[PDB]
Amino acid sequence: CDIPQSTNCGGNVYSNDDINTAIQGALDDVANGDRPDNYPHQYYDEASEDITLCCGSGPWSEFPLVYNGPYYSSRDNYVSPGPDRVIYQTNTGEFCATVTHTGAASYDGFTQCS
Ligand SMILES: Nc1ncnc2c1ncn2[C@@H]1O[C@H](CO)[C@@H](OP(=O)(O)O)[C@H]1O
Ligand SMILES: [Ca+2]
Ligand SMILES: [Ca+2]
Ligand SMILES: [Cl-]
Repeated sequence: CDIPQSTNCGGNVYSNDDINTAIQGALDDVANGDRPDNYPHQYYDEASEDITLCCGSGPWSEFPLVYNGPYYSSRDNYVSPGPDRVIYQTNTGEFCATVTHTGAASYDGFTQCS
């Protein structure tokens, strides 16, 4: 669905530019450091997290939502991912939601940003 003007992720407020930049960076695949699991990562629905997506069907992916993005990595060089994410439909890039680890119900959980 439409990228929102803003979102409040556990206190961090991001713009539509920040959200678009994250998905564009994910699709460009700018995270290439030697984490064995570089971003983007798969996103799965976990009903207990109470997260609603606005895109259609999966598969879904998630990528760090950061200021002055995109988040990126290379050998020996990492932006900090922080707690905040964009979720998008893997096949298309279509925006699904913003989520965060901040304030989540359980360890490693996500909760929906505003
Ligand atoms: N619904 C979900 N909730 C939390 N983590 C999820 C998820 N779907 C996929 N993940 C994955 O689990 C990691 C957290 O332990 C996430 O990594 P990141 O925390 O975003 O670095 C996803 O890889
Ligand atoms: Ca990558
Ligand atoms: Ca859900
Ligand atoms: Cl990475």
